[PDB]
Amino acid sequence: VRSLNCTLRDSQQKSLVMSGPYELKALHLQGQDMEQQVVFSMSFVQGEESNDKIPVALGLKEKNLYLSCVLKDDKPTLQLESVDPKNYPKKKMEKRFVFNKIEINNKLEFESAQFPNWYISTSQAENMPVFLGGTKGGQDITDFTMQFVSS
Repeated sequence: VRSLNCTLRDSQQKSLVMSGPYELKALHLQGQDMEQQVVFSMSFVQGEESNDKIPVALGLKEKNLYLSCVLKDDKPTLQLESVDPKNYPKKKMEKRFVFNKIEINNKLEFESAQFPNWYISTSQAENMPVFLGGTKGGQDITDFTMQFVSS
C-alpha cells in the first residue's frame, strides 16, 4: 500500500492537533507553534474510485492510530482507533476506516465510505473536536487544503 505524509488545514486556515489520546481539535495556529500539528499518513486503499473520488485511509504518521467512522448512539461519529501495529496499513482496509477524498476546486472533502454524505468537519469556533457532520452548507466546515511534508 502506498502512502504520503501531509497536514490538513480547514478552509478557515485552522490547523489540527491531538486533544487527548483519541481526539483531534482544530484551532488557528501560527508560528513555531505550528509544530504541534498532526501529520497524517494518507494511504491509497482499495474501494470505488473516480477521477474525483479517491478512497483513502487517514492514520497518524508513526502512531498505530486511524480515523474511523462508527455509530455511537445511532449516529455516525468520527473516532481515533488503535490497530495492531504489525497488520497496518493494508491496501484492503476495513470500511470504517475509508474516506472518499473528493477534489472540489483546490479544496478537498473527506466523505465517509461507510456513511454516505457524512464528512470530516470542523467547527467555526476555536478548540472544538473534529467530527463527522451530515450537512454541508454554511455552518460547519467540510473543506480542507493539504500540504505535503517529507518522507
